[PDB]
Amino acid sequence: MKDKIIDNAITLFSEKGYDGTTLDDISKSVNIKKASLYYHYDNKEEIYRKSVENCFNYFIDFMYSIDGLYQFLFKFIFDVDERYIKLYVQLSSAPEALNSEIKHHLQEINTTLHDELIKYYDPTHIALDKEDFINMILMFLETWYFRASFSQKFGIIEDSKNRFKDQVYSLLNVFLK
Amino acid sequence: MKDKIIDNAITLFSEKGYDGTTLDDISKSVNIKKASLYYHYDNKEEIYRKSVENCFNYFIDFMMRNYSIDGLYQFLFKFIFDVDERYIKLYVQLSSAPEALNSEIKHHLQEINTTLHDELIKYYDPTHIALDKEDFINMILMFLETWYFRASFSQKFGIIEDSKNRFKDQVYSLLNVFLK
Repeated sequence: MKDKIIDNAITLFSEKGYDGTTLDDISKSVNIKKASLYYHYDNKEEIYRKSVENCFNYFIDFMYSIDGLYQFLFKFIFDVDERYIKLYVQLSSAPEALNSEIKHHLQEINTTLHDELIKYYDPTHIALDKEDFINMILMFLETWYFRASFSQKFGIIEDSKNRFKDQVYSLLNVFLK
Repeated sequence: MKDKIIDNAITLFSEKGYDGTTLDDISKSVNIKKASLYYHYDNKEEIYRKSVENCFNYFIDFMMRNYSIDGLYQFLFKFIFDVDERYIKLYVQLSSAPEALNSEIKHHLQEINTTLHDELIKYYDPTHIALDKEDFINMILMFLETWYFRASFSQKFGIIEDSKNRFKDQVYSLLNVFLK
């Protein structure tokens, strides 16, 4: 039941935001009463803390030729669930008591990603210097986190997965030989 | 009074979200009784709608009031440094807005993307930029979208990696690569 609660809370928090999600919403999703969720399992802030922990573990788990770099980006676009991306973007509204623990998780994610990108950086195949390459890729990822947070909700074609992939691949074709 | 109420509601909705903000919070922010909000609005949903419309107007005004290559560096610098954080935060939270606003928000999002695209592309000059026009505009639009993400995180967590100056320096370094 605990796993089912966290799985459904991630869906709900991503759709409505922390402030817009109630214990009644979460409890109804797993067929229990709102007071039973609170007393048998956890208050809302702790369910959110556990959902965010599951989110960071999902992104850590998820994570060196040029073809390999294209595939890393393809998987990020097509294999990463938008509810986890949306939950991640929404961290900027997290309850204040969780600020420090979330900041630590963000710093770890950022370091891990940087270290992976350094493994792909090869100036014999990339016409950017190291920092510009790393920064460009990080901007592609952050752009997708932004677009995916809007994509499903509004279905605007400009925010779609294949349009993003094709814009990114066009730019990579220019800088990666 | 309406300008005051909306300015204050944007601050509250950006910080607490739609459901997290109450009419009492809004009325208290401008020093009036809750009942007095009804001289101008019918409910919280309408105040949020007006707040979102104000938000879109703010971004269009900003983009249109802020075409040489150095003018492009300046545009980007001003977007990063001068766009009000509360508006970026309200904007990113539009994907979790009340269902009744879905079509209105969708259409405004489409209009802002078209406006930015059409405005920023005026800075394209093939004698100076090595990228073609399409790749140039797509990359510039991604710098703007990346800032919505970074600004929200920098404000909340203070991660140096997300700061105004750091981002501006990374953007300038990429613009330099794009120039011949």
